[PDB]
Amino acid sequence: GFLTEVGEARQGQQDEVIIAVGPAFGLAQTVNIVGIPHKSILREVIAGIEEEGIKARVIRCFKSSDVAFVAVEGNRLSGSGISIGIQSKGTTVIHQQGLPPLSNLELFPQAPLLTLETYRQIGKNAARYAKRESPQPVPTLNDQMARPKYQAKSAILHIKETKYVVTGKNPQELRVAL
Amino acid sequence: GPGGFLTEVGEARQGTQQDEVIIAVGPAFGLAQTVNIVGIPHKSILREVIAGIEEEGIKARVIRCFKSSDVAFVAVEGNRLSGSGISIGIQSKGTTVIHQQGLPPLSNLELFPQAPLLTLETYRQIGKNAARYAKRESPQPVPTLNDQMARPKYQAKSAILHIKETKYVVTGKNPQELRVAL
Amino acid sequence: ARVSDYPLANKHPEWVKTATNKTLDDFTLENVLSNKVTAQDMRITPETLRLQASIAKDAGRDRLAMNFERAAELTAVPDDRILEIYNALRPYRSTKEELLAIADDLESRYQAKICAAFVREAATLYVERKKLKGDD
Amino acid sequence: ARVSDYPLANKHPEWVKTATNKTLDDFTLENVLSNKVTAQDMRITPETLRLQASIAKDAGRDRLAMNFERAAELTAVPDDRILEIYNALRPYRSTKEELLAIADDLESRYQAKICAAFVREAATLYVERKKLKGDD
Amino acid sequence: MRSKRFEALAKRPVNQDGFVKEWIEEGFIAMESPNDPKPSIKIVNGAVTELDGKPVSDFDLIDHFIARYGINLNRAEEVMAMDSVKLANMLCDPNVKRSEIVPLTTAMTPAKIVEVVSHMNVVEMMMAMQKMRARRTPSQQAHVTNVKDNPVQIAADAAEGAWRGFDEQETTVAVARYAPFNAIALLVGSQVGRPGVLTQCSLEEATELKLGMLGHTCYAETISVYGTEPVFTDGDDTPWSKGFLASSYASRGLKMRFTSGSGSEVQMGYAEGKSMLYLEARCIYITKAAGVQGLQNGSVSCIGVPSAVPSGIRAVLAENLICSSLDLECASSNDQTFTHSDMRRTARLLMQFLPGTDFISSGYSAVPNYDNMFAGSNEDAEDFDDYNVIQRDLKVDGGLRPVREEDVIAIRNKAARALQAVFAGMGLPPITDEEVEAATYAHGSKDMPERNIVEDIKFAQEIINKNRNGLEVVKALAQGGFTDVAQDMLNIQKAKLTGDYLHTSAIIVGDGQVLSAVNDVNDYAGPATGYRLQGERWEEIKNIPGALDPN
Amino acid sequence: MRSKRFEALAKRPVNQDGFVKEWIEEGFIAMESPNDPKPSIKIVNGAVTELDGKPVSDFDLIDHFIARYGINLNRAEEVMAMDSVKLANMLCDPNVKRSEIVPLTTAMTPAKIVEVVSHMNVVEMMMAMQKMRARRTPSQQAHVTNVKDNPVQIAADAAEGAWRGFDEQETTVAVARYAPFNAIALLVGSQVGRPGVLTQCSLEEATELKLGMLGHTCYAETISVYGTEPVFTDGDDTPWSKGFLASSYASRGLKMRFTSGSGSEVQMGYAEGKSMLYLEARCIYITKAAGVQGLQNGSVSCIGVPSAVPSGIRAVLAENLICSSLDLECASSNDQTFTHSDMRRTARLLMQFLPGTDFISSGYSAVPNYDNMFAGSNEDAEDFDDYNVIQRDLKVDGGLRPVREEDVIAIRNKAARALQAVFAGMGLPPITDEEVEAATYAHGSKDMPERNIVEDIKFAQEIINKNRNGLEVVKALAQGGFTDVAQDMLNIQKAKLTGDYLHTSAIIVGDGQVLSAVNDVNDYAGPATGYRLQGERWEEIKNIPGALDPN
Ligand code: B12
Ligand code: B12
Ligand SMILES: C[C@H]1O[C@@H](n2cnc3c(N)ncnc32)[C@H](O)[C@@H]1O
Ligand SMILES: C[C@H]1O[C@@H](n2cnc3c(N)ncnc32)[C@H](O)[C@@H]1O
Ligand SMILES: [Ca+2]
Ligand SMILES: [Ca+2]
Ligand SMILES: [Cl-]
Ligand SMILES: [Cl-]
Ligand SMILES: [Cl-]
Ligand SMILES: [Cl-]
Ligand SMILES: [Cl-]
Ligand SMILES: [Cl-]
Ligand SMILES: [K+]
Ligand SMILES: [K+]
Ligand SMILES: [K+]
Ligand SMILES: [K+]
Repeated sequence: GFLTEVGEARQGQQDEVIIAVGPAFGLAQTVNIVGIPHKSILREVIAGIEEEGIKARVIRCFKSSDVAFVAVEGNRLSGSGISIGIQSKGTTVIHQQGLPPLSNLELFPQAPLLTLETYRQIGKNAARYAKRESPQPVPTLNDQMARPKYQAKSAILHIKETKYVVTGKNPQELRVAL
Repeated sequence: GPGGFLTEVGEARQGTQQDEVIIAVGPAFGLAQTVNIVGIPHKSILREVIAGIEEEGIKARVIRCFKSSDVAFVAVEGNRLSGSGISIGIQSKGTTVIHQQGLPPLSNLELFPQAPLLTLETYRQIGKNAARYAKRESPQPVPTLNDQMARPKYQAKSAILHIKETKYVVTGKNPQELRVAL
Repeated sequence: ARVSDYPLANKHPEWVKTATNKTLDDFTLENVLSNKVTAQDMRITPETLRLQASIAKDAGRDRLAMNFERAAELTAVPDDRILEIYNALRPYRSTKEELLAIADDLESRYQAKICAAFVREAATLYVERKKLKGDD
Repeated sequence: ARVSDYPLANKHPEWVKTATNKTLDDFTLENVLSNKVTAQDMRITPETLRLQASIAKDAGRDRLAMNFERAAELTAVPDDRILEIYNALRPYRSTKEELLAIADDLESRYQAKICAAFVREAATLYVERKKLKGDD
Repeated sequence: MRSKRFEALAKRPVNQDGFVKEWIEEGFIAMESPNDPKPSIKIVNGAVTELDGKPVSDFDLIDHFIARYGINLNRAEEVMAMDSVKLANMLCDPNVKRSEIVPLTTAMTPAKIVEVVSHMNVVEMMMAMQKMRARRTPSQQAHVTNVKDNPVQIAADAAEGAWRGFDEQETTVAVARYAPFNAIALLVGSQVGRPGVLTQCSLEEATELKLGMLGHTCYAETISVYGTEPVFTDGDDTPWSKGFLASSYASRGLKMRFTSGSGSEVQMGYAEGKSMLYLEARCIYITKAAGVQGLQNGSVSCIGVPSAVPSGIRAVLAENLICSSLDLECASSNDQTFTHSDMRRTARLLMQFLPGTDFISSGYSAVPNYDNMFAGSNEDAEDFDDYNVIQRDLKVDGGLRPVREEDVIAIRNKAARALQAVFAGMGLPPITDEEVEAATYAHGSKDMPERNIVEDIKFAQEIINKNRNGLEVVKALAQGGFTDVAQDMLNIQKAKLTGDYLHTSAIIVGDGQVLSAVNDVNDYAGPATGYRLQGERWEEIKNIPGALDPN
Repeated sequence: MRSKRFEALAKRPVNQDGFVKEWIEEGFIAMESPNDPKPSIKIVNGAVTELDGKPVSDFDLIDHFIARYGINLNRAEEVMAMDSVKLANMLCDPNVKRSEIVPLTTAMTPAKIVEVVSHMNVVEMMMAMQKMRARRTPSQQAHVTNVKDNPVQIAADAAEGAWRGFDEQETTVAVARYAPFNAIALLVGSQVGRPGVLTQCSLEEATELKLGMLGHTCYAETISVYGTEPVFTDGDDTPWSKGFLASSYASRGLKMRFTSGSGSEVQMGYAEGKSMLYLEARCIYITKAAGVQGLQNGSVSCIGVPSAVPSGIRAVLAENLICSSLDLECASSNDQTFTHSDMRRTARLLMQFLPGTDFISSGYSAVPNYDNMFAGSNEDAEDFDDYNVIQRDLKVDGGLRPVREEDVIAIRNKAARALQAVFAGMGLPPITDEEVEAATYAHGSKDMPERNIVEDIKFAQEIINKNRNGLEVVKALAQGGFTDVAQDMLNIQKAKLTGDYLHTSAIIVGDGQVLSAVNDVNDYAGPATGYRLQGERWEEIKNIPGALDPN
């Protein structure tokens, strides 16, 4: 229990990145698909953002469990237009207001490969996008056996995440424990 | 033919003394082929088989067989003539059998059915064991060599070499005793 | 046209004109380099699509021909507008009134009657199945 | 017998006796331990094999039936003589006369008429195809 | 005390795979599910009032689309009354013509055709597929990607793949902004290796259509449809938006197919309690209803879902068979990793390779799988020699051929030089001679110099923002020492004016000859009829490396 | 400069395989050779005067045997007059019954039926094979061997193999004098694993018959026939000596089949310029003519010969199909190594595994291949988990099942203890408790203590020389506390008294019940008919290790 709601998320001011997490993040699931704690994931993403002198603002999204739509509702509220969407199982996207929902600036589509170092670098890159810089994209991680090992598990975790969707409910700003 | 080291010296006669082993080679051995399937020279194979027989206090006699290129039947012609009833059949491609008078032709005492795995050390031990059978011992069999990829690597090559060996069959021709140039 | 008339490129290259009345033989490297033909010239016509729909029907593929008939209507719609209409049909993008306006525009401006009915049909069903703006 | 009579062990066990007129229920563990039955007793009969031949015929397998008929005759030949005759038929083992003597002995001792004819048939063809002793 | 036998088995790659017990409530069951609806149809005044047990008042968008556009209503009641066992018998009977079956299947409901094929084992399904495949000649499609989005490498790998026999090739992006470079490289390299190879760049739907409008692709395939309404919604479409998209591509003279595949609805969280095969049948009928000529299916990217459960690989063949039986071109997957086991992935491939489909694989990886940006294919570049050997062993045309190293080096080198000339002519970040050399001899991106990715993606997005079109590429080739490649690129663009390759199963072979199900109609009628591997094509397949001349 | 792509491919296992270009003059061609004879038959006074273009005056022993005994002359004019394409169509047509085809195929000449099947692709051949297979239920056969002829290990491996589902199991010898021990160990272990499993010991022919006469085997299979006269001669038989041997086995109540297989005549140096498939057809007709009920073929031990040349693996399926079409039980090989490639050997296996044959494999290695004394099988003990996974993937009954480690340990231990009791009871060189433990947990002979081989083969040959028979084994089990195993051994011997298991395709299942083509006739008639994997057998196949419960 390291995430608490502090009310409905409002529009951002321009020196912030929104981390938008899925509806079960830190609740019914507390680790990602390979056991990395959600508390550590957020710790590193926030620290990467703040290392760049940018503010981190965390919200929970409810209208869809899909990480693209989670990130989209984050980028519409973000004062920089930049958001990071994260699912419980760990899939992550850096999104930008004005892009089609299923486009993005960077995508991390194999959650089993992400390390806490990757998550910190994702926050660092998002904050640089918020500053209108052109950072080197986080290097591509690709494992041809990631789906063989984890796709069934990914589907099952996502089925469970999906139970926490609430149609019509706007995002809620979250407080992260110290 | 290059690499010749075997001279036919007349029709092989049946031995009477029990202290010999006949090495019966196929009709192309040392002639159209001078190495076995993995390139071990026929001269070196024969050298080691002979040395293994002789180091057991048994005489080694070499014959060439013509009526069939099949190594069992080559060996059978040898065991008929061997004074000990023990023979070793060797095909050009290297396949080897220790045979004994009275056994069915396609039976044997020991069989070496994957020529690609035989080393010069194996061939010497084959000669030793054959002489020990001639001495009416029951020697420890030569340890089994078996490679599940030997046929994938070499069976087609073995068939081609054997097709070539069979061209040297001569119907009705009795085995010839060989003088070995070693 | 029949199956025996297909493919046009190999059987009847002269049947093929572009939206600007250029022919296949007009598209040479020399004409590209001199800008005698440009990208504006290089676009399939509704007449070509309707000839291919005729071949599709002769091949027993009535639904493919219907697709080609919708495509024939849509050749008159500019690239940017094609993208606008596609996006408006995606979930939660549009109000019902916006979809009906797109349908009216298709019909009255581009005479894309089949496509207009298609969009009106979507509008009605997006109400029932709650895929309009504000339904998420 | 027909295929509806098969398997004999289920449909008609009493049709099966052994060479020494034992029945299937004679072969209990205790009868083996007490030597009440022995290996001599445990041998299929020509009667059983001829029944199975008739079943093979009914199943449309005439050649299988003919094999079973030869086998019926051979039940009467001792193990070591079976081996001698098999070996005599292998290439270059026998003279023509030796095969013909085997045939005549098959008949005189064992009334194995079909098998004797089989051996004489081989002997004739072994002359033509040069598979007799001395032909190698 | 362990059994050493079981310790040996525990180490086997197959025991790293993901297997699950069936989970009916969430759709984790491949086919033949008790929650699946019984086939039915009711029609009143020419309109469907009931579809597979569901009344029209309960129809979702998928039901409406299929009921209004996807079923021939004039024979639907007659065909619904037919015995599904007899229909399955007709499917694999060599003496029931393909043209006798299509009027029946196009009158079936989704549950009905699923009931038909579920009576079949995989041998019967393969026997039927070789008949129902629309194009007489089988073909093959490759992936051309790498983890750096390196365009020089994409051009070289694409030339090699075209030279090995692939008639379609597909790229996609690690970083979405790279896409125009990936697409242009794929198109240039493909035309160098064999003029006529069709190319696609798989992206978000609006992005991919715009890239095609600018002329940097030949077709689109990953035009996705889905078998439940909430999954379709998270896919950011409806049947009406995807049907409009389909006609939009055709209105630009661009070939396209849809993509579906068993297990997507489980993976995306809403299977509505239905089996994978039933939901996939809904996707196949959406494709038919939209008037789309073809479909990529056979689980595709969700293959870890049906493969986890019983009869999942059989279900994958079944969904390919439904596709072809409904007279759609079938690009039959075999494009995505699901197992650590070579034995297991070969069994999965053979279901389509043995009978032949329009594209036996819809994405054989023409790069080593570490570079495959679809997260790995069921076959990759290190399998090329095995694939050719199995073609020769079985006398099966799998669409590929043995090739000579010297020829591949020369064609990769020409493709890299051609792309270098394009980048120079278009004022794009330079391709150096070192990069050309590296791309010539590379196995994958491990063998490539690092590029400035930040600069590349800036210039790549400028291609979009400034609407730089395909004729700029033709001009750059024509003015940079490659008038031959320029002509081949112009010829590929000219194929978009005729509508020919919009038809079912269309590819472009030989001297610009369009080959589709229209002029290469499958006429299978049993042994010694229909497509047979023979003639010069069989000589090509026999000539594998290492065959010693024994005489 | 080398391409790194080609450097990677050159290291692939498949490029260690032996491939050759066709050599027609020496028969190094799998099928469809220009030198193969055209079909013909002339019949005068009820006797054949010409067979496939050869006059009776040119007949060799094989022609004479086939012409006199191997062709159903009662339908010969009708089938010779029928078009071979139509006949091939009938083979794979699901609605032409097996019972309608057999009178015609058995009336074909060897060249005729070769011509028929050569019109077919492998999909058509599989479609036909699922119908022409004589027994409705498919089965499976395993090898049980090791490089030491270690009898304790043979008994344990045999028990495990029987437990996994094999209905026949086969041993052979590194040292021929060991054979009685190998055979007894195999028989005891098989009956411990599943009472009714049939066992054979493959030897020189006169040796193997004598061993069966003494009661230490259940059947014989490697009763070899050959397709040219000079090769048959170096095989030390004629058609008449092998026909006499066949009847000799039946006269002792012993089930037997012949063995043949494409490529033997090339391997043994005399193909008479004919294709492998034509010579193999001659072997199949020799088997038919002898009245032998079944045949092991599909190249078998000579698989490196057809696999080297084009269409060799297709020819292997063709020769299996010819066997079943001639109404012979087909034990369809998949028992011998031909490739370093897992992909390649899986493709070769699926040809028989997918439709099913009487024995899908006639020698799956139930030991790791290093211990396989047939020089390696196409599958071995380390493939057991893959084999079960593919059964589940495809819903195909491959004859085997998942098993629990604890059950296998217990059954291997009981087998080892039972053989220990046999050896003590019969006064054979002791099996120590250490050896019993070792055999219980072994993967292969690397895990076994060394035995005194010289002492073992002394006592093994005394079993032959003193005619120690199977009832001694029964007695030793009964006196050593294995009354149950003794009873099961006695029941196997009783099966030699009834003749029931001499019939086509017979195995012994359940509680001593014979299951053959006579009482389990294949009745295939298309989808949803004939053998189907379902019910409890399907539940067994689904229950693979590692299938997690998702919720
Ligand atoms: C499986 C897969 C899918 C599946 C499942 C998607 C889902 N939401 O469940 C299907 C086929 C349905 C699909 C669809 C799309 N995909 Co996709 N997909 C993959 C693939 C091949 C493998 C991922 C995987 O199995 N990872 C292993 C598991 C264990 O890790 P995971 O973190 O749990 O994986 C999840 C993510 O990959 C996520 N995901 C998959 N695709 C996409 C796309 C986007 C934009 C996002 C945000 C997330 C996402 O779904 C997986 C399961 O939840 C990757 C290729 C790759 N390089 O990874 C492409 C890939 C990620 N997809 C991509 C694209 C373009 C799409 C689409 C936008 C295409 C379209 N026609 O609309 C859609 C997006 C739909 C959606 N709502 O997400 C591109 C992304 C390019 C980029 N740099 O932005 C990739 C790289 C390649 C491709 N062209 O398919 N995809
Ligand atoms: C291929 C093979 C055959 C082939 C080819 C034989 C030939 N002459 O061409 C076929 C199937 C025809 C065959 C038949 C027989 N074989 Co074999 N055969 C094998 C096998 C499976 C593989 C050998 C191989 O490929 N080696 C790789 C190649 C590259 O090396 P190679 O030296 O060139 O191989 C040659 C020898 O193996 C030789 N050969 C094969 N079998 C036999 C048997 C005998 C007695 C002899 C002398 C030689 C011989 O033929 C091969 C090709 O030239 C071995 C198993 C093993 N453990 O090796 C059994 C094996 C050697 N054969 C065996 C037997 C029993 C026989 C037969 C007597 C069976 C019978 N029913 O009559 C016959 C003998 C026929 C003959 N004239 O040789 C036993 C020997 C047991 C023993 N310790 O004595 C083995 C161990 C196992 C078995 N049961 O099959 N065999
Ligand atoms: C690889 C591309 O193919 C499409 N794709 C792949 N697999 C499926 C499936 N099962 N369902 C729908 N679309 C799919 C997606 O568009 C993805 O991005
Ligand atoms: C393994 C055993 O099976 C028999 N065997 C194996 N392959 C063949 C073949 N192609 N032809 C004839 N007999 C064969 C031999 O008897 C061998 O010893
Ligand atoms: Ca694809
Ligand atoms: Ca066998
Ligand atoms: Cl239609
Ligand atoms: Cl018959
Ligand atoms: Cl289950
Ligand atoms: Cl089935
Ligand atoms: Cl060739
Ligand atoms: Cl064919
Ligand atoms: K797309
Ligand atoms: K689907
Ligand atoms: K034998
Ligand atoms: K043969």
